[PDB]
Amino acid sequence: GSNRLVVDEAINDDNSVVSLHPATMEKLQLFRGDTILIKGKKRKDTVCIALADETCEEPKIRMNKVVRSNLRVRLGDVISVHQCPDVKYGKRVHILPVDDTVEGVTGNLFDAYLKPYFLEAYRPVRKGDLFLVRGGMRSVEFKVIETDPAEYCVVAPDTEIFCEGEPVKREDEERLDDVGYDDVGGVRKQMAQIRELVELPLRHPQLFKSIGVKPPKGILLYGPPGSGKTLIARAVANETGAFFFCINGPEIMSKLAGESESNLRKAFEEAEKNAPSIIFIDEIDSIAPKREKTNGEVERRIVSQLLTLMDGLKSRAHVIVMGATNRPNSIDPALRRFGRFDREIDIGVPDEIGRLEVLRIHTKNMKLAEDVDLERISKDTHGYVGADLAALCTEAALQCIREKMDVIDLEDDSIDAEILNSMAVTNEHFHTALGNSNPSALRETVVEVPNVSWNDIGGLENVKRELQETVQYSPSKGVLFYGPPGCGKTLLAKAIANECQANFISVKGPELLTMWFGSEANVREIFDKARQSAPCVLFFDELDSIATQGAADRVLNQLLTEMDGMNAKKTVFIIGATNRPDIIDSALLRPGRLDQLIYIRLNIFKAALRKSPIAKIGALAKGADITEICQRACKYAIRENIVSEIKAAHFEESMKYAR
Amino acid sequence: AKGADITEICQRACKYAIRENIVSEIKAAHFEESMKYAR
Ligand SMILES: Nc1ncnc2c1ncn2[C@@H]1O[C@H](COP(=O)(O)OP(=O)(O)O)[C@@H](O)[C@H]1O
Ligand SMILES: Nc1ncnc2c1ncn2[C@@H]1O[C@H](COP(=O)(O)OP(=O)(O)O)[C@@H](O)[C@H]1O
Ligand SMILES: Nc1ncnc2c1ncn2[C@@H]1O[C@H](COP(=O)(O)OP(=O)(O)O)[C@@H](O)[C@H]1O
Repeated sequence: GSNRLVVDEAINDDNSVVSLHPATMEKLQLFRGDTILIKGKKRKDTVCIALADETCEEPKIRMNKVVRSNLRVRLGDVISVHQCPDVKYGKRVHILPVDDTVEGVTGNLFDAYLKPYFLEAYRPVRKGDLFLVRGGMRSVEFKVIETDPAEYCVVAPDTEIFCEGEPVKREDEERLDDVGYDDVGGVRKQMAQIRELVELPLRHPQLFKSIGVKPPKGILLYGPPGSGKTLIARAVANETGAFFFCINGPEIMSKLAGESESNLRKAFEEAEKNAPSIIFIDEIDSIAPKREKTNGEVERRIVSQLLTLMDGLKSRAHVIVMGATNRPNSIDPALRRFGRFDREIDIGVPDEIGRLEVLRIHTKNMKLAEDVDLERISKDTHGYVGADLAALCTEAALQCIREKMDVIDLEDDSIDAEILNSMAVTNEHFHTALGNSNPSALRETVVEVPNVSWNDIGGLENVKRELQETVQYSPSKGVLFYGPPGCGKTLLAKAIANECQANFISVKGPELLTMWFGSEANVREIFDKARQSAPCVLFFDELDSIATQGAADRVLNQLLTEMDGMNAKKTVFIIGATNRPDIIDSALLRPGRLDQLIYIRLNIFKAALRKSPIAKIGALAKGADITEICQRACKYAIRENIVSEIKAAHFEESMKYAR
Repeated sequence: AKGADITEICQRACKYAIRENIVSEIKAAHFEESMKYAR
């Protein structure tokens, strides 16, 4: 319980660095730079360099995906660490590449791939190990085949590497490029629960033989058709170590009740014959078409053979079924009940923070440039799902191919070489490919996190007591923000969640006037979209559409009933905005619907930005058009092309016509 | 006396929970600060 560490995820995806807690390293006589022997299971062991990282837990150790596969261990297992002082540098180490990775790529694995790996990098060696080198639009696994000083060699600039030879084979070594948790970004929190409910029925299939508890059995994934579904299940079963069969919807419908009734039974029989079963019902929208009263006799039996095959079967037999649909409202209601799909999982469009991680993952095999600032691209990529974030990663890597052809001609079948690596991908390959931009998820209810500073407010002493830490031993839950326009009513609730650390949903009046108003309308889709997100603030601007001048005066009443009931939720709040508080029906003001009213001294301080092309105030006070005078001041950019930034003589020309 | 907002003044009195983290429960000097803006 003191040396027994639990393997965890790696902050840095390095095959040699494993991070640990320093107070635990203070117990086991270790500091940075020293090497440690780590043996996990099946008598296998490797050896790596430690580091003092206080981020990890005390009884937990950080291990990388390739470090995990070398010990024949997987995440959630206990490993033992031993001090390794008896180690010395090595003379010769023979490195052969792996068969399943040298696909057409040729040249010299040492000059292109292996040199940058070990250049000034001091790394330990095993006699029988495998490892991955990400470079040149791909990744070629290598194998250590010999070790000169016993089995614990250490590479250094003083080392002779005879990489000459044949592509060695692999032996029960799962592809180190297979899907993993380090390959799924933008849904870290979404992976928390899915990894808290499949962690036991798959990794610990012991208690579930002798416990009367009914374990989770029916998982229902949903989200965007663009991305975020197949990998959520692929990165789990391929990483947790579970048998993975993914039944595709379109194939089943391609029969005449032949492989429609068989593959449904057979794959349900096949997955159960193995102990860890993960069944991915891809395109369940095509199989289950909600309550389709007008259809053919095959959909009335392909869904009729599915429910009976999961309530009778899939009962403590260590089988976790996983559905996948574009919308959780186009499949039969009898799918989500008890035992079958009682679990549901939201896959939302990645926020600005989540877009950056997935950008990193896919942009790893490439060699980029320092002018490339993927952070700036990670901001202006709303409406972009993991597919489109990978779709431009192709058009960004492929634009570098034609733009740098030139001398290379008469391409051989295996012409790739060191030219493939070091292929610097300029930022223009992004911009020109992003010039033909094409997003997908634009009409969606976006879940994200506000990244705006509270300094740019200049308010009127907003009482801090309009907040709570969910620690009490009833509280008001309805507030509205009215007053003049521009004073801050739109950006007001944005900076509140900056300190509260909660998701937000910006909704407008005519947004609820969606043609898809025919109870679980978008109105209720938006309500329940923020129900899973806990806590979540529902901001509503343009609420002036409450009055008159079909379902004209409807949707309001529709909005009314849904507001109540949320008072028991406690961890959810509703805020609105308006400018003409007269034509609004006073219904919302009623207790429960809303329970507070906030207006909007003198002109307050306001924090600007863009302080680089700036040039050096409160007297002008003698917001409304705060940004309007700012952008026009930047628009007054002197074009004396044939130094100057901002100036005063340009302000006086702006207030001549403003209002 | 010299309902309308019966619970409103009650929860705000509990919301006036002194956070002197670095005993006190309900008090009068916190009521007078509540009726300054009520309606
Ligand atoms: N959340 C994510 N994180 C990282 N990559 C993703 C994510 N979602 C999608 N991708 C990438 O997009 C590609 C296609 O998306 P996919 O998962 O097939 O869509 P879906 O599962 O919704 O049909 C995948 O190959 C994957 O690499
Ligand atoms: N302290 C501030 N208060 C209000 N608005 C500000 C402030 N500082 C900058 N602004 C700018 O003024 C604009 C006012 O919000 P806006 O989007 O115009 O919505 P509305 O006019 O409906 O309130 C913001 O977009 C913001 O860029
Ligand atoms: N004697 C009382 N008479 C009325 N309301 C009371 C009384 N004691 C406490 N209250 C509180 O005042 C609130 C008044 O009811 P409310 O839910 O506001 O509906 P409405 O305002 O439409 O009558 C109740 O929710 C209750 O918590």
